[PDB]
Amino acid sequence: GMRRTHYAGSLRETHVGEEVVLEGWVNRRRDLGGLIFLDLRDREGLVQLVAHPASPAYATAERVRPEWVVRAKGLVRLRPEPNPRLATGRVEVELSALEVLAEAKTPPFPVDAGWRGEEEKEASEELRLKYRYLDLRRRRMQENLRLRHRVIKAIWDFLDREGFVQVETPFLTKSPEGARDFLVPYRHEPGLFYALPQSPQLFKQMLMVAGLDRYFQIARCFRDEDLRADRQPDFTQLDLEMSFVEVEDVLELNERLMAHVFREALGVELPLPFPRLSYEEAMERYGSDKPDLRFGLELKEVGPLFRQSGFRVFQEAESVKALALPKALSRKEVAELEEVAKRHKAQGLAWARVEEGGFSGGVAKFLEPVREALLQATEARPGDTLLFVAGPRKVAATALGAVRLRAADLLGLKREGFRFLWVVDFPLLEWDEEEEAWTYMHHPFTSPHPEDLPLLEKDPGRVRALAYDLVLNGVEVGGGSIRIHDPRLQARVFRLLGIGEEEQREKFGFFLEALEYGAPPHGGIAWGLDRLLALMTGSPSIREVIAFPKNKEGKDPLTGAPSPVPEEQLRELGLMVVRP
Amino acid sequence: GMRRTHYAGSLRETHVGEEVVLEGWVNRRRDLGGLIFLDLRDREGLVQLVAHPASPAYATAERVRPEWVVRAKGLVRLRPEPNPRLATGRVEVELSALEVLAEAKTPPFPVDAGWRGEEEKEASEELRLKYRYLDLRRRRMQENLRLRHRVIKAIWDFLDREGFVQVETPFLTKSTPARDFLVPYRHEPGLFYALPQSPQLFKQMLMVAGLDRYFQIARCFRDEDLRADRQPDFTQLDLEMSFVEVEDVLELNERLMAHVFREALGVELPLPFPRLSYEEAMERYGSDKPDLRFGLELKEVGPLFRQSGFRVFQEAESVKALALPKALSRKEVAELEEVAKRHKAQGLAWARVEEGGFSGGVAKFLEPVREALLQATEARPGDTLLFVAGPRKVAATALGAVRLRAADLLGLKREGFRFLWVVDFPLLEWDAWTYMHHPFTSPHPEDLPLLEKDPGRVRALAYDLVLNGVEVGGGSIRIHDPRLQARVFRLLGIGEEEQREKFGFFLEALEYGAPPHGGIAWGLDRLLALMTGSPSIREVIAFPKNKEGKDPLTGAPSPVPEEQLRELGLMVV
Ligand SMILES: Nc1cc(CO)cc2ncn([C@@H]3O[C@H](COS(=O)(=O)NC(=O)[C@@H](N)CC(=O)O)[C@@H](O)[C@H]3O)c12
Ligand SMILES: Nc1cc(CO)cc2ncn([C@@H]3O[C@H](COS(=O)(=O)NC(=O)[C@@H](N)CC(=O)O)[C@@H](O)[C@H]3O)c12
Repeated sequence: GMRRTHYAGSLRETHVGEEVVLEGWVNRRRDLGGLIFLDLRDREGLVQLVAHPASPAYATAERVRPEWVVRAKGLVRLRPEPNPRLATGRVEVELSALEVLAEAKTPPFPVDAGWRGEEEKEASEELRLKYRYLDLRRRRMQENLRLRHRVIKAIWDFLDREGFVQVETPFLTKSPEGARDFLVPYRHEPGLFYALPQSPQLFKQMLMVAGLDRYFQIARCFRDEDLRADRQPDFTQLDLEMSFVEVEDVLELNERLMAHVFREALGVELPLPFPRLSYEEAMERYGSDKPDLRFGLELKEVGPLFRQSGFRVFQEAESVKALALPKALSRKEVAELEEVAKRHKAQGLAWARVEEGGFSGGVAKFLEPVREALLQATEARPGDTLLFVAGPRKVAATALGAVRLRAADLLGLKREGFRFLWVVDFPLLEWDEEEEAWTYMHHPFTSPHPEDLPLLEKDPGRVRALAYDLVLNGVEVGGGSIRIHDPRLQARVFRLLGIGEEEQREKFGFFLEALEYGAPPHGGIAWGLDRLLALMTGSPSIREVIAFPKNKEGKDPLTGAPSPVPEEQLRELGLMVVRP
Repeated sequence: GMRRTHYAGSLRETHVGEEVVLEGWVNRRRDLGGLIFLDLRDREGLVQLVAHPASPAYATAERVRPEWVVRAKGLVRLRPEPNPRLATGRVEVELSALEVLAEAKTPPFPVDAGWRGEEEKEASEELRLKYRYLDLRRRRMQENLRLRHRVIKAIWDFLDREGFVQVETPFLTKSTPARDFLVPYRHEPGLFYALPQSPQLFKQMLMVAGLDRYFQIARCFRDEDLRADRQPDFTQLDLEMSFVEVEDVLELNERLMAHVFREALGVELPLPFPRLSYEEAMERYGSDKPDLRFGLELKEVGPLFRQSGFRVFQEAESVKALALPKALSRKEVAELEEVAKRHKAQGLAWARVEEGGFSGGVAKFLEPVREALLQATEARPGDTLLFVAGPRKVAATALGAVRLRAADLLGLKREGFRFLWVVDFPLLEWDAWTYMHHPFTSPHPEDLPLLEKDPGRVRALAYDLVLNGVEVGGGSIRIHDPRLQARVFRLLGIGEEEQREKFGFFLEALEYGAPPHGGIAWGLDRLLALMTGSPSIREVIAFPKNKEGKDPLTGAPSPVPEEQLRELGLMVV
């Protein structure tokens, strides 16, 4: 069997008197009074080795330096003075033998602090990525990756128990998730390309057409996007699909799945069911289709109060949203929120102060005429600051919702735990204020609400969709919808999305024919697995929960990718670089 | 909650008297004696629905057609006579309601027979692939895909219990000089990612990172000849371990495989697996992937003919002998001889075995050494002796292929699953010298001094897992000493510029303390095809490419608009 008898970091007082064999890295060396103290590291933690001058292991111990790999044998004994910061802190290993398995030169950054329970100084991420195999020696990085393992294993356990069949779908396929495709040239016939999948969407629907009933996959998705916050050229999804389901069925199974993951992987109980809010209700109360429920400060609509007002900018406005903050902001803080507000298309930010009887500051003059009804609607108290955005309903909500989020940081609010919610009843379409056009909120295979089918021709903008987003602490972690299983309706919805018979046959012909052979009702969802794991670990970037990620430009400094290729290899594909 | 109360195919006698709601596809319709019989299908199997003339669903049941999607409601009843070919064979559902959820065109091929337990006529695979979503309705295809699920889940359960960490590795990586599938980098035309040939370097770096043991259901991409039932991308079970010897890797993979077969197939694999050195396998079977489902081992008999007048035997480097337990026809022998010649042999000698002597071909030259030849081959009266004389590797390889062909001719029973390890492969082979698998494969430590003196005799710490004459897995212990790795490169004539070009980043990683480590990769698609008795891995892949590497279902690979390609800064030559 293995020479190793225990993991180094797993030794305890119960092992005293036992002879052990250990293998690991030298976390640090310290010589004192002729003794050589070596902190031996493996994935379970640190344990102290002691090399005594009279021991055969001493000569070898004198050569050892940090990050050397060694095999150690000796007796477990109590330390005269225990180190309470270590799980092995009460014991040490009196060495009888020591062998060097590998030498190592000094690393470009330290990996030893985390294993001692000490704080780790910040290191250049570009350098960490260049030496990612060393960065992954740190305790925090291994904790993240082992959490990722526990999460995926819990997903397998739960969904296998629920009858879901894991199916692996192709990576070399044809060119719809609303992004740019990554292409793979077909060598035997230039001009032909595969496309890496933006998602397994159409394959998992065809698996429902095939009668598998319910499917899941830890699928890798590839999307070539530009301006994206914390973008990676590829990412991981928990993808799943179900047949003969309504919206409620997909939601019910997912929250039960999420509760199982958090319980088994984090030991956290998630109260069930998750809170549910419609798209309209979420925008009105929070000005965001991904509300952050870790605090209050809800938005109140104050439009019907200004229909008799001399303030033309309020009285004419479609919407005036107000927010009461429990603090008297400085003009700098107000100006900070005003800049945030203006960045979201608002006409401006109004401000004031709530005082014992009247109002003071900002637009306080215009606040004085109204009060009995207004104070009841906002519950504002002396010492508060009132902020207002007036405008179109969607603008007014979205601008003051971003102000709401920014103000939570300025005020230093304690935002704790994990607050999930479902956002449901999305409109089938979203108005592009920029391009003055209709665009879909979820992919074009989403089912419109069946009660609204006649509105497809009459009034497109009123059509609801059977779509849903899963939100965690103000972040979209998942999204899905009930699909269209009737071929007539799917073409209808394509013609409505500016797609004629030509683009349909070329881009989706195979799938539309599949719907003609008896497709069942079905729907599903996809999680952003990297995103969810980043939130579960309090990481600021998904790069902290991916083993070998790219940097912000989509480059790999460790391997040198992307890189050029020989002219010969490029001619073989029948392609050349366009000369500028 | 859900509308359906049960899976259609899950109903048994225990459900009699219950009112059920079922949803599925119309497998078949029969009108008999005024009753309308509908076979309702879902993934769990068929159940018989019965519409009676008095039932509100009578008219509906009459107009439905095969593959229509329907929701049925009714009372579970015993059949008057059970149909034991259905798991639901004892019961039926008296229809009170029938609702059409989707009509369906006539499929281009049938998908109903297998669900009744009937043989299915072979259909054009191109047609099956073009309508794969219909092909996957067949029972056989759903059983394959669900076995694949149970196998992967069993791998997760076992390796998680043994302390392995699943780690996902990049799909967009560095192109290096097999041919790489490339991915253009939009922001700088002329730069490309590559899809990974394997996770090798990444999993070795995870050992350098101290994770100790890793695994991954990894996808590999290799743009090479697709003949021999190859796909552009395929699935490996890939794992790596630290502080291990060859023994440790084999032992864990044996127990893992036994667990997979037990949980996924209900089959018990005796442990430990047999082991043969590469040399023993070639000597006894003429192949580095022996098929242990039958005997017929090869025997070296060259040293019996050193004083024999028969030139071709006497002067041959090696004479391999094979005893078939049947007297062959003059035709069969010529088929085996043609097989031998097809494998570089000079020919195939033969002779029939009698009670007191020989008779057939070289029988005359065998009588002088009769006693020794029978103790060596254990041949008996009625057998047929076959011989190939020539170079050791040629004679073994040729008669080993004859051995396999003879198994078919004799109609031998080849049943079950026979695993074995092939170990102690040579580290190098002639061309100057070259490696036999990967330049990171560790030499056998007790052969290290031979690395420069006699390279051809250096054993490697490599191993192949073979199932019924098919390689299903392979791996090795890796080099963790950069000084030894440089020593191997010097022996191979691989200069520094070439090392940095191919392995620079990983060679530098060895300088930071790499532990002893090793691993293996299974050909998961190949294994599943063998576990299901399928002739091609296409049968165990949901949406595979055809034999030519193209996807008839979607039409990929297909052209793109010139503006989609212009945006990447590339143009067709
Ligand atoms: N996390 C993450 C990172 C990056 C790096 O640049 C890009 C991402 N692009 C997406 N995600 C995450 O995947 C989730 C689902 O993807 S989806 O496009 O919304 N919907 C679909 O794909 C539908 N086919 C699902 C269905 O309808 O069943 C999002 O909620 C994000 O958490 C990304
Ligand atoms: N099944 C299968 C199908 C196809 C369709 O085109 C192509 C294949 N190419 C390979 N395989 C299967 O993968 C196994 C391991 O792959 S390897 O190249 O030998 N070694 C390695 O890749 C090392 N990284 C492993 C290590 O040393 O740890 C083989 O034993 C085959 O069963 C293929």
